[PDB]
Amino acid sequence: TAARPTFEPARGGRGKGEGDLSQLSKQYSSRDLPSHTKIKYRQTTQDAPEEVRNRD
Amino acid sequence: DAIARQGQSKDKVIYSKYTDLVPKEVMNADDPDLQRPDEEAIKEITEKT
Amino acid sequence: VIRMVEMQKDPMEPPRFKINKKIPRGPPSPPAPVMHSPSRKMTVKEQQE
Amino acid sequence: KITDEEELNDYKLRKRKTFEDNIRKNRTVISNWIKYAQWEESLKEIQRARSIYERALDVDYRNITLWLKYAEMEMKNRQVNHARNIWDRAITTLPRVNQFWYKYTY
Amino acid sequence: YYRFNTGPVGKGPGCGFWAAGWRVWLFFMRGITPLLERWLGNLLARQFEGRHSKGV
Amino acid sequence: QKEDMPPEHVRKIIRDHGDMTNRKFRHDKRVYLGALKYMPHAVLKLLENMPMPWEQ
Amino acid sequence: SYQKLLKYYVLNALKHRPPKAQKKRYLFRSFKATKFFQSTKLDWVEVGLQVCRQGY
Ligand SMILES: O=P(O)(O)O[C@H]1[C@H](OP(=O)(O)O)[C@@H](OP(=O)(O)O)[C@H](OP(=O)(O)O)[C@@H](OP(=O)(O)O)[C@H]1OP(=O)(O)O
Repeated sequence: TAARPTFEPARGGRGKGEGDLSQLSKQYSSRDLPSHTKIKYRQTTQDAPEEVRNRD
Repeated sequence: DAIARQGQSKDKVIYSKYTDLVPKEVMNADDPDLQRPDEEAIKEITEKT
Repeated sequence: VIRMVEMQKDPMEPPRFKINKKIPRGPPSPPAPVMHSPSRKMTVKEQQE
Repeated sequence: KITDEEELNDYKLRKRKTFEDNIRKNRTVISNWIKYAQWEESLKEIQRARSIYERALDVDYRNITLWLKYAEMEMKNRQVNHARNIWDRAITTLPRVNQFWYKYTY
Repeated sequence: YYRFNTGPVGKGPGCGFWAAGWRVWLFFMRGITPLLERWLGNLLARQFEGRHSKGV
Repeated sequence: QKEDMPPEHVRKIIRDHGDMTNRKFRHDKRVYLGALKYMPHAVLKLLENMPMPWEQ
Repeated sequence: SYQKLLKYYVLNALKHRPPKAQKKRYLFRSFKATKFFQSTKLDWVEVGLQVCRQGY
């Protein structure tokens, strides 16, 4: 009735980023702003993959 | 197979026969058949991707 | 021969059309053959247990 | 008592609305599809029921009694050739189900 | 006012030195411009595009 | 270069689009709401240039 | 009041991250490159009455 379990979940692929970006919506949240726009990479002393390759 | 690939194209690899369920051989050793393609080919796929 | 210029967009113009319209999920791509084994025979005893 | 086919179409409108609403909520639950298709085959509107079984096989293609009911509708309604197509597609997609092969060779 | 109402000048109204308050409310506008442009943009986008029910 | 226009041009445009109730200007109703998202920036550029009590 | 204004100045001087050299955007040069904006020269009071009527 009203109080009931699920037994099937919702399937993704039909909203906001799923097929055509909801047909290119001009709606965007505060959490979707540019933030941390630069990937850090491992340096020579950190564990760069060149340093990790020769090691036994 | 044509009644299995109705809405698919001609490049799609579907499996529809008994001879897809048969186990292959032990494939003795470091064979050039089961090898990851090439390092530069992998880098080219990476660049395109 | 055709010269294509792209129409110049108004900066001050809101989105034009309703996008929130919602329709049910279409059919999935044609079913793949299931390729199982012959199937283990089931007993009355284990079916009841 | 229903008279001429305006009222018959009103009956059909009510029944189709009820079944399509049960399909909307349950979504899966294969019996809902079977009841609606049996109701469509009872009124000899079997193209509707072809649509319903094809939608139900889109939902769940591995459910073997659904293939069985669809093929037995097409056999029962003297559509030898549709049913024969269905059996060919059934034994192609679910080949280890022996039910399908027995009924098609029978 | 304490610098303005110093000597013979009393505690009347008579003081227009709006440079300071003017700067304070323009520096407010400097930061409220992006916030209100985003908020009004999503307002207009929901009015003209429509609301996405279970999209996000 | 795009040059200056006579100052009576924007005056008559603003005056003919009075409160946007004429049926003749019903195609520009959509653009004014679109321009709503840039009103805070127009307010900022307006009040930034307030004329300085020694100026008439 | 002097203590609080000192507090505001010290919080300015502390959290001064350097200007963070970006790519310049020039919004109004992008508006007047289009075919929808003209440019003129008006009295400030006429523009303020325009901006108020437009916001209304
Ligand atoms: O009632 P007081 O404690 O003496 O303070 C008032 C008050 O200023 P404060 O808000 O700083 O208390 C008045 O402003 P409001 O009461 O309207 O907020 C202000 O006059 P303005 O209304 O013009 O700001 C007035 O200044 P003045 O008395 O010089 O006219 C000033 O009194 P003091 O100047 O003696 O502090």
